Amino acid sequence: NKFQLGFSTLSEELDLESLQVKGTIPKWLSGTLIRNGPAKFEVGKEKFQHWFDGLAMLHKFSFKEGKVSYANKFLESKAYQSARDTDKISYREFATDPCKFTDNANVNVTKIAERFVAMTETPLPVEFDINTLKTVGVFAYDDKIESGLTTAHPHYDFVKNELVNYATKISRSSNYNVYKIADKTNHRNLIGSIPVEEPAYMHSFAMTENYVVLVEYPFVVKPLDLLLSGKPFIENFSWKPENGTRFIIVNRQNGNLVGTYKSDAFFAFHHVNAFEKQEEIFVDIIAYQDSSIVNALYLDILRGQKTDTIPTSHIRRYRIPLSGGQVEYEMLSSEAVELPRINYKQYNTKDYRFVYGISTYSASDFANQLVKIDILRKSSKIWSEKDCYPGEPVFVGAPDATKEDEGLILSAVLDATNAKSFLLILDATTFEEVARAEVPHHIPFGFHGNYFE
Ligand SMILES: CC1=C(/C=C/C(C)=C/C=C/C(C)=C/C=C/C=O)C(C)(C)C[C@H](O)C1
Ligand SMILES: [Cl-]
Ligand SMILES: [Co+2]
Repeated sequence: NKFQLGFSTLSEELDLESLQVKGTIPKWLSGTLIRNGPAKFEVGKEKFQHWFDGLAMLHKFSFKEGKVSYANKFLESKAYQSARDTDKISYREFATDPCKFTDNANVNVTKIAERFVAMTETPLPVEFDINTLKTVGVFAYDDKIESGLTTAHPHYDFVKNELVNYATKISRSSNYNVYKIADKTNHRNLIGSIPVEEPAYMHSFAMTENYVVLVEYPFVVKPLDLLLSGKPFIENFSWKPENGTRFIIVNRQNGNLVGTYKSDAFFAFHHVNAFEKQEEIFVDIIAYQDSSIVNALYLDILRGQKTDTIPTSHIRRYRIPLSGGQVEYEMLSSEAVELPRINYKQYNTKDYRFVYGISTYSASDFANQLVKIDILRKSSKIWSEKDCYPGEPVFVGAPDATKEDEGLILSAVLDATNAKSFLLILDATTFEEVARAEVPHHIPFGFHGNYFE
């Protein structure tokens, strides 16, 4: 297992004004890339069981006139602080329990009320200073919306300047609570509540011009099992394919229920994009046949000699006829893909042509390719390098760009032979390297990051 290092702890935290750059970083890149992910997979003798359990570490790539600065710090969550100060796992994670939700916000980062927050799937984000990467603390919402489970995949409406997300109240009468947050406030407005007997694990959701679409995979929990069983969070979820998948369509301006539609069972972590066209909604999803991927992302499998056991996902375009009818899909590409990203700022909620992601096709290795899928031409461009494992491709559009793929792709890449990571900058159009910046250590395999101007 050459990539074993990507799932090993990084204890080193440093701050460097300049990384060694090769190539040239465009002058117009003047923002900051923040990467989030797990970077500590044990506390004393106690090991975290699952990739999703690792204690959050932020990585900062800040750009000035062709130079790039780097800093990394562990998020000083109560989860981290308690582990550091008692050498005991102290909060319940995705798949590990101690020997009252974790604030181990290891999944994604965004801005709420002009503040930088790290996010996981527990109710409250964790605020951090982008200058220092210091932790300010739990970011409280100012509202009466009940939640136990949420996403670290909020959507953002650039027209209305609203963050959009949902949170599940998990109780004997559970609710999916769809909400929005206006710029310069931490108050969430409830759009709508959908009552549900057995809440589904929905890592992300779709947003169109007029709608939120919750795609309810039949991977579901009995609320009382979560409240009372001895078992870590994710062990309480069951695959029930007889339920099918349910597309719940909510008007995200007035909370009206547009309708519910069923397809055959499938599972997904990541939506790609969705859009309305005539009397139809198209929903592009990185779909697995079932939920078995969840058990494949336990560390003993990820570190083991059986990684061809890890199920592949593919881009499915689901067509919802609002007129009425069963939801059918077609494949947009033959490539196995995860960690999808688009020209979000210009093409989220809109008809589009280009998806960036990591190849999980295993042509030559595990997760060793960046891929750019051309939906129109049904073709792909590939980036790879011997014994290198690239992270999520973050797209940044060029100034006054007239094309969907005019800009840069930023990917944190593990170099296994060098036992250190580099930031790869591709031109999004050619999908060829324009620069890289060396990091003095390995960046463990992370989840999501965002570029802030
Ligand atoms: C939400 C909830 C709980 C905690 C859930 C937790 C720790 C979820 C973590 C999700 C993560 C980190 C997912 C990451 C996905 C990345 O690709 C209790 C504390 C285990 C029980 C409570 O009733 C409900
Ligand atoms: Cl129950
Ligand atoms: Co995710």
